[PDB]
Amino acid sequence: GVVDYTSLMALAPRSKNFLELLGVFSESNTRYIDSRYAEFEREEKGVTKMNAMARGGSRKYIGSEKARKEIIEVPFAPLDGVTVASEVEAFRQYGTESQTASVEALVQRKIEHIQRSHGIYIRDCQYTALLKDKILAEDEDGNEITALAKNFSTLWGVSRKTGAINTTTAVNPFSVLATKRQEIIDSMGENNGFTSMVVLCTTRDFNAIVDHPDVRAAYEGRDGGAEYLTRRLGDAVDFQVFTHKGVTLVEDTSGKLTDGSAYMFPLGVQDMFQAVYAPADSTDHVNTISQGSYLFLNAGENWRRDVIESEVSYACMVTRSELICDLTITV
Amino acid sequence: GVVDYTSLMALAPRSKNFLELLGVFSESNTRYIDSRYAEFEREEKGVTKMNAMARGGSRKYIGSEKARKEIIEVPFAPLDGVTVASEVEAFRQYGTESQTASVEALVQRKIEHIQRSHGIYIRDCQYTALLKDKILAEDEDGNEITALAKNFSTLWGVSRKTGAINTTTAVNPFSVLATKRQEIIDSMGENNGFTSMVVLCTTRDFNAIVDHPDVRAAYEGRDGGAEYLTRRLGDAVDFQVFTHKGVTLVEDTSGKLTDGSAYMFPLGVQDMFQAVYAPADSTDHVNTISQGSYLFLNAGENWRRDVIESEVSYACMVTRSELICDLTITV
Amino acid sequence: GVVDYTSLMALAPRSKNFLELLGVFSESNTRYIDSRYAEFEREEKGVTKMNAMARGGSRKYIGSEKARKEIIEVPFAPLDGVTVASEVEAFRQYGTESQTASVEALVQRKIEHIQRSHGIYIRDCQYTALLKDKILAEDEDGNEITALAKNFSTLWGVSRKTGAINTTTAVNPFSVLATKRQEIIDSMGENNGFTSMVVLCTTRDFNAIVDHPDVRAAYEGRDGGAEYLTRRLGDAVDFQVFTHKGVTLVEDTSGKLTDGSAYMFPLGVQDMFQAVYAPADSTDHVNTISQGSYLFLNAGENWRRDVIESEVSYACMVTRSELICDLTITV
Amino acid sequence: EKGVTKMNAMARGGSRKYIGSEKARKEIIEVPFAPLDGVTVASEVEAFR
Amino acid sequence: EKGVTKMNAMARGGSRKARKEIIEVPFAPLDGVTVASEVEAFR
Repeated sequence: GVVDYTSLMALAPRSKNFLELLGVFSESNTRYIDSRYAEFEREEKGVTKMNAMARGGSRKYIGSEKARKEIIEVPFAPLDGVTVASEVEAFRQYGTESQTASVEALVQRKIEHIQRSHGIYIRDCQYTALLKDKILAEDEDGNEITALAKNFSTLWGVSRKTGAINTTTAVNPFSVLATKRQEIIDSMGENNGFTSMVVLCTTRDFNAIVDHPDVRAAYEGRDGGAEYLTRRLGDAVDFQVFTHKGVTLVEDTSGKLTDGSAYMFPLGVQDMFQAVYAPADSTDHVNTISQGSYLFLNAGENWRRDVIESEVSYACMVTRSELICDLTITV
Repeated sequence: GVVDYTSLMALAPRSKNFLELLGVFSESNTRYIDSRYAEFEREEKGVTKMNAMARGGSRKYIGSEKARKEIIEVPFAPLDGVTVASEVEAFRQYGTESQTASVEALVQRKIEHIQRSHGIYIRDCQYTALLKDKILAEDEDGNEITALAKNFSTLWGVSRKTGAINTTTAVNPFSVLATKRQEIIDSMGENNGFTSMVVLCTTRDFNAIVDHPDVRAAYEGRDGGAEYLTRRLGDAVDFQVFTHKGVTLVEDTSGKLTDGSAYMFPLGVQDMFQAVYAPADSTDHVNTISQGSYLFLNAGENWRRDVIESEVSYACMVTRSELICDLTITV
Repeated sequence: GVVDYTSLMALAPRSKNFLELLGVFSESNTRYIDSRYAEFEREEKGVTKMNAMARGGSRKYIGSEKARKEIIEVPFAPLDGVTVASEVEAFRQYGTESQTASVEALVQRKIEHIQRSHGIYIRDCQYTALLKDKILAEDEDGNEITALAKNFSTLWGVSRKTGAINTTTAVNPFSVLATKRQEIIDSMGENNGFTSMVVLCTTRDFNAIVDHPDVRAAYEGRDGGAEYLTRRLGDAVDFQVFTHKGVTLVEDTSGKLTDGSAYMFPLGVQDMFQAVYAPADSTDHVNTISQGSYLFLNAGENWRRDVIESEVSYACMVTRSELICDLTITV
Repeated sequence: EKGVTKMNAMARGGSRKYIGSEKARKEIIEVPFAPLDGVTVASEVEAFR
Repeated sequence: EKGVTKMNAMARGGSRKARKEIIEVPFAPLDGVTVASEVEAFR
């Protein structure tokens, strides 16, 4: 005795995170797998490398295999903690025919509460993947599950870069930023086609870097001058941006970044950031196409109560971590 | 002989006061409870739902066991003062295959007036909760009902921090503000999800605290890209904002805040400012999900008149009162 | 697929504990509330809940006044003993209609066991309330739940009197009890209506104090018996009573008191000891008046057996906790 | 014994119902058998009355 | 690598996290073989 209410979860579509708005974990590089386990492929030169010159008449190259590919388990996080009292049994009292205003309001409030909660968990997963290079999997007590929190620059065999920006000293911060940009470019090689070079920093770090004597005049004159790629692509989100010496300073106002810690990384690199939604934990949605976030009304359980079961499986992957630099500002 | 016109009251949604625009109280932290009593949970040092959780057959935690909950009674406030004229009873004709333009105009004007009054009441409640650190329950003679005027600091066993700013001495006010900022940051613990650090004040306090010799030049040489406050909340509220040293002085232009007192709180902290909506006061509207503000047409109370009955039960809640600092400004 | 069998709980009502027999708790002050939360009013402001009236025709004035009150959540403790031998559902398959031979025996045993266990629980609650001033809330391992184990000396801001009597010493133990009788008398106020000055203690302490040189001349040299009001009223149990100098010693042989703990408190004071029952934990039994101790027959939840589920929600209350004078006896 | 029907505790409204049973002291003994069959009816109406 | 030990319980009351990894199984064909048209007796 369980009713599926996942289709109703589109009444309150999720907003876009800051990362999801920059395009880092966009809706393009996001899949809906059919199983608990997800295969993340690293693009390598040689597997589709036609090259060579063969010979007209025979010996056709059947290039395949020898591709780096690790399968991980998508962590499972339920938000089933709930107890509907009446709630129209979350059924909207036959939401098609007898949809009253009170029932619609209660349904919308519950759906928007379920969304804003999964979206926070998804944001935590994304920021953990970007800032700490691991899958977000922790116990209820708050201790990481080593059996599911696979590190990123260990699974592939890469290592991030480092940095140091003392804005109190006279050295230009953008000199160091450009040097690290060049070091990151040198580590791409084959395709090396990227939209922009962004530096994700906090408000304090942003204002400390910008207010440097070497950069002030430059910021005062332009301050972006409405001629930035991000400002022209979004044109609606309001955050500080600054393009100078090839690196685009971006201000993150969410509280997720510790002060004195910026993360350089390139935008537009293909399959550098991937994420996927695994299916539910039921025996009817197993081996079934994932729907993102799942909502179920449980009435066959204990006759005393009646619970609203909600769940989501979501894991992020950084398939090339050599291109991210962990800066350290000393404002 | 009463007709429920609560549904029609969404025709003219009330505007947002300064606290709603600033993000202190919004639709994200507002719950439509179904009883006279509201339960508020204090999650100290970070709140993050939707953890990883094992997949398939596993524990779907639908409730919390170890917590810190409090129960309060949400004050009631009706504003029935009205008299629907026999012409102002076009409500019975609205949306009934006879709704002309005049009927819609009249009903929307009435609803706009009622919502203006309700928004004034709600603004009073929110400002009382933010500044006075208590629930707004006051008798017709302006005397506080001690039964319903619960103080948050005593309700949680915490105490707001205090500080004194002397804008006539040689000490820099912003050094003191930075010390209070550091104290608040230390108090937040592992949350650190704060978007900004607002210091709400009045025109006199703002103009006297920034004209200090150590901050006069910085104010004079400021930029129009102060922060999200001047950007996001721009073109709607003409206020004065000046970010400096991490603390964002914002001056209030509603008169609800008195001179000589400033309140310094972090924006964006999750489950720090909460609001609830009780249901109506009627046996037909008991044990039901609240609809916010109610509008009833009482056409069976007298033979002479026909009164419009309007009512709302609402209360704000500050679950983290150790993160707000009360500042005394001596001009 | 359950069936409600709480009506049969009246076929064998529980016995009457020593405190219940003594009149400390009774069915007069025992409210069967409708919600999970119980409201207790300390009506210490004389007696003005009801009074005289006048002005026939129309002077009803139905609205009451407001006094000091506290809202607490009553603990919910089940005992799903299960292990129901088939025996046609162990009750002739609801064989309370054609209850010919075996129903009135197996059923009688089942309820005489269930209500015996519930009476043990309720006696524990009452003794914890009177001896320790707190609601009995415990975990499975025996760790107190602080959310529900609300003390009584802080919920009302009153302090119990304390004393110590050394039987070995030469001071008359009843002289000490004479003074602390007055201390409780003064705090009663102007609505003093106590029946007796109960000094309920243990057998060892009773024997030690009555064997004091000053006391034995009156205990042996009098103790008229069948003249003490408690002895005449009860006359159905084995307990020693000695009413000397107003003080009315009562030996408690129930084993709930640790030696050297005499708890002096007035008896018969109206609304000083209150008890509350709460409904079950079912959707059917929500917003329903408490029916005492519940009992259900769960069959379809499992296949290996059929389960009987008993659920009692109970909590005592000592409002005027300033009259109980805990004592310490050294022998 | 205290504990087998000890509802006590405080559980929690919504789940975790205590199914208290077992761990009860219980010994099974054999009931001694004593016959008083020593008798010999002569007529006695064959004790059939 | 954990404990699955059994323990005593009651007549009622229910009573009763493994790291597994997925790999690609290497493929190895030795299809080099020619039928002699007399070894076509595989019928």
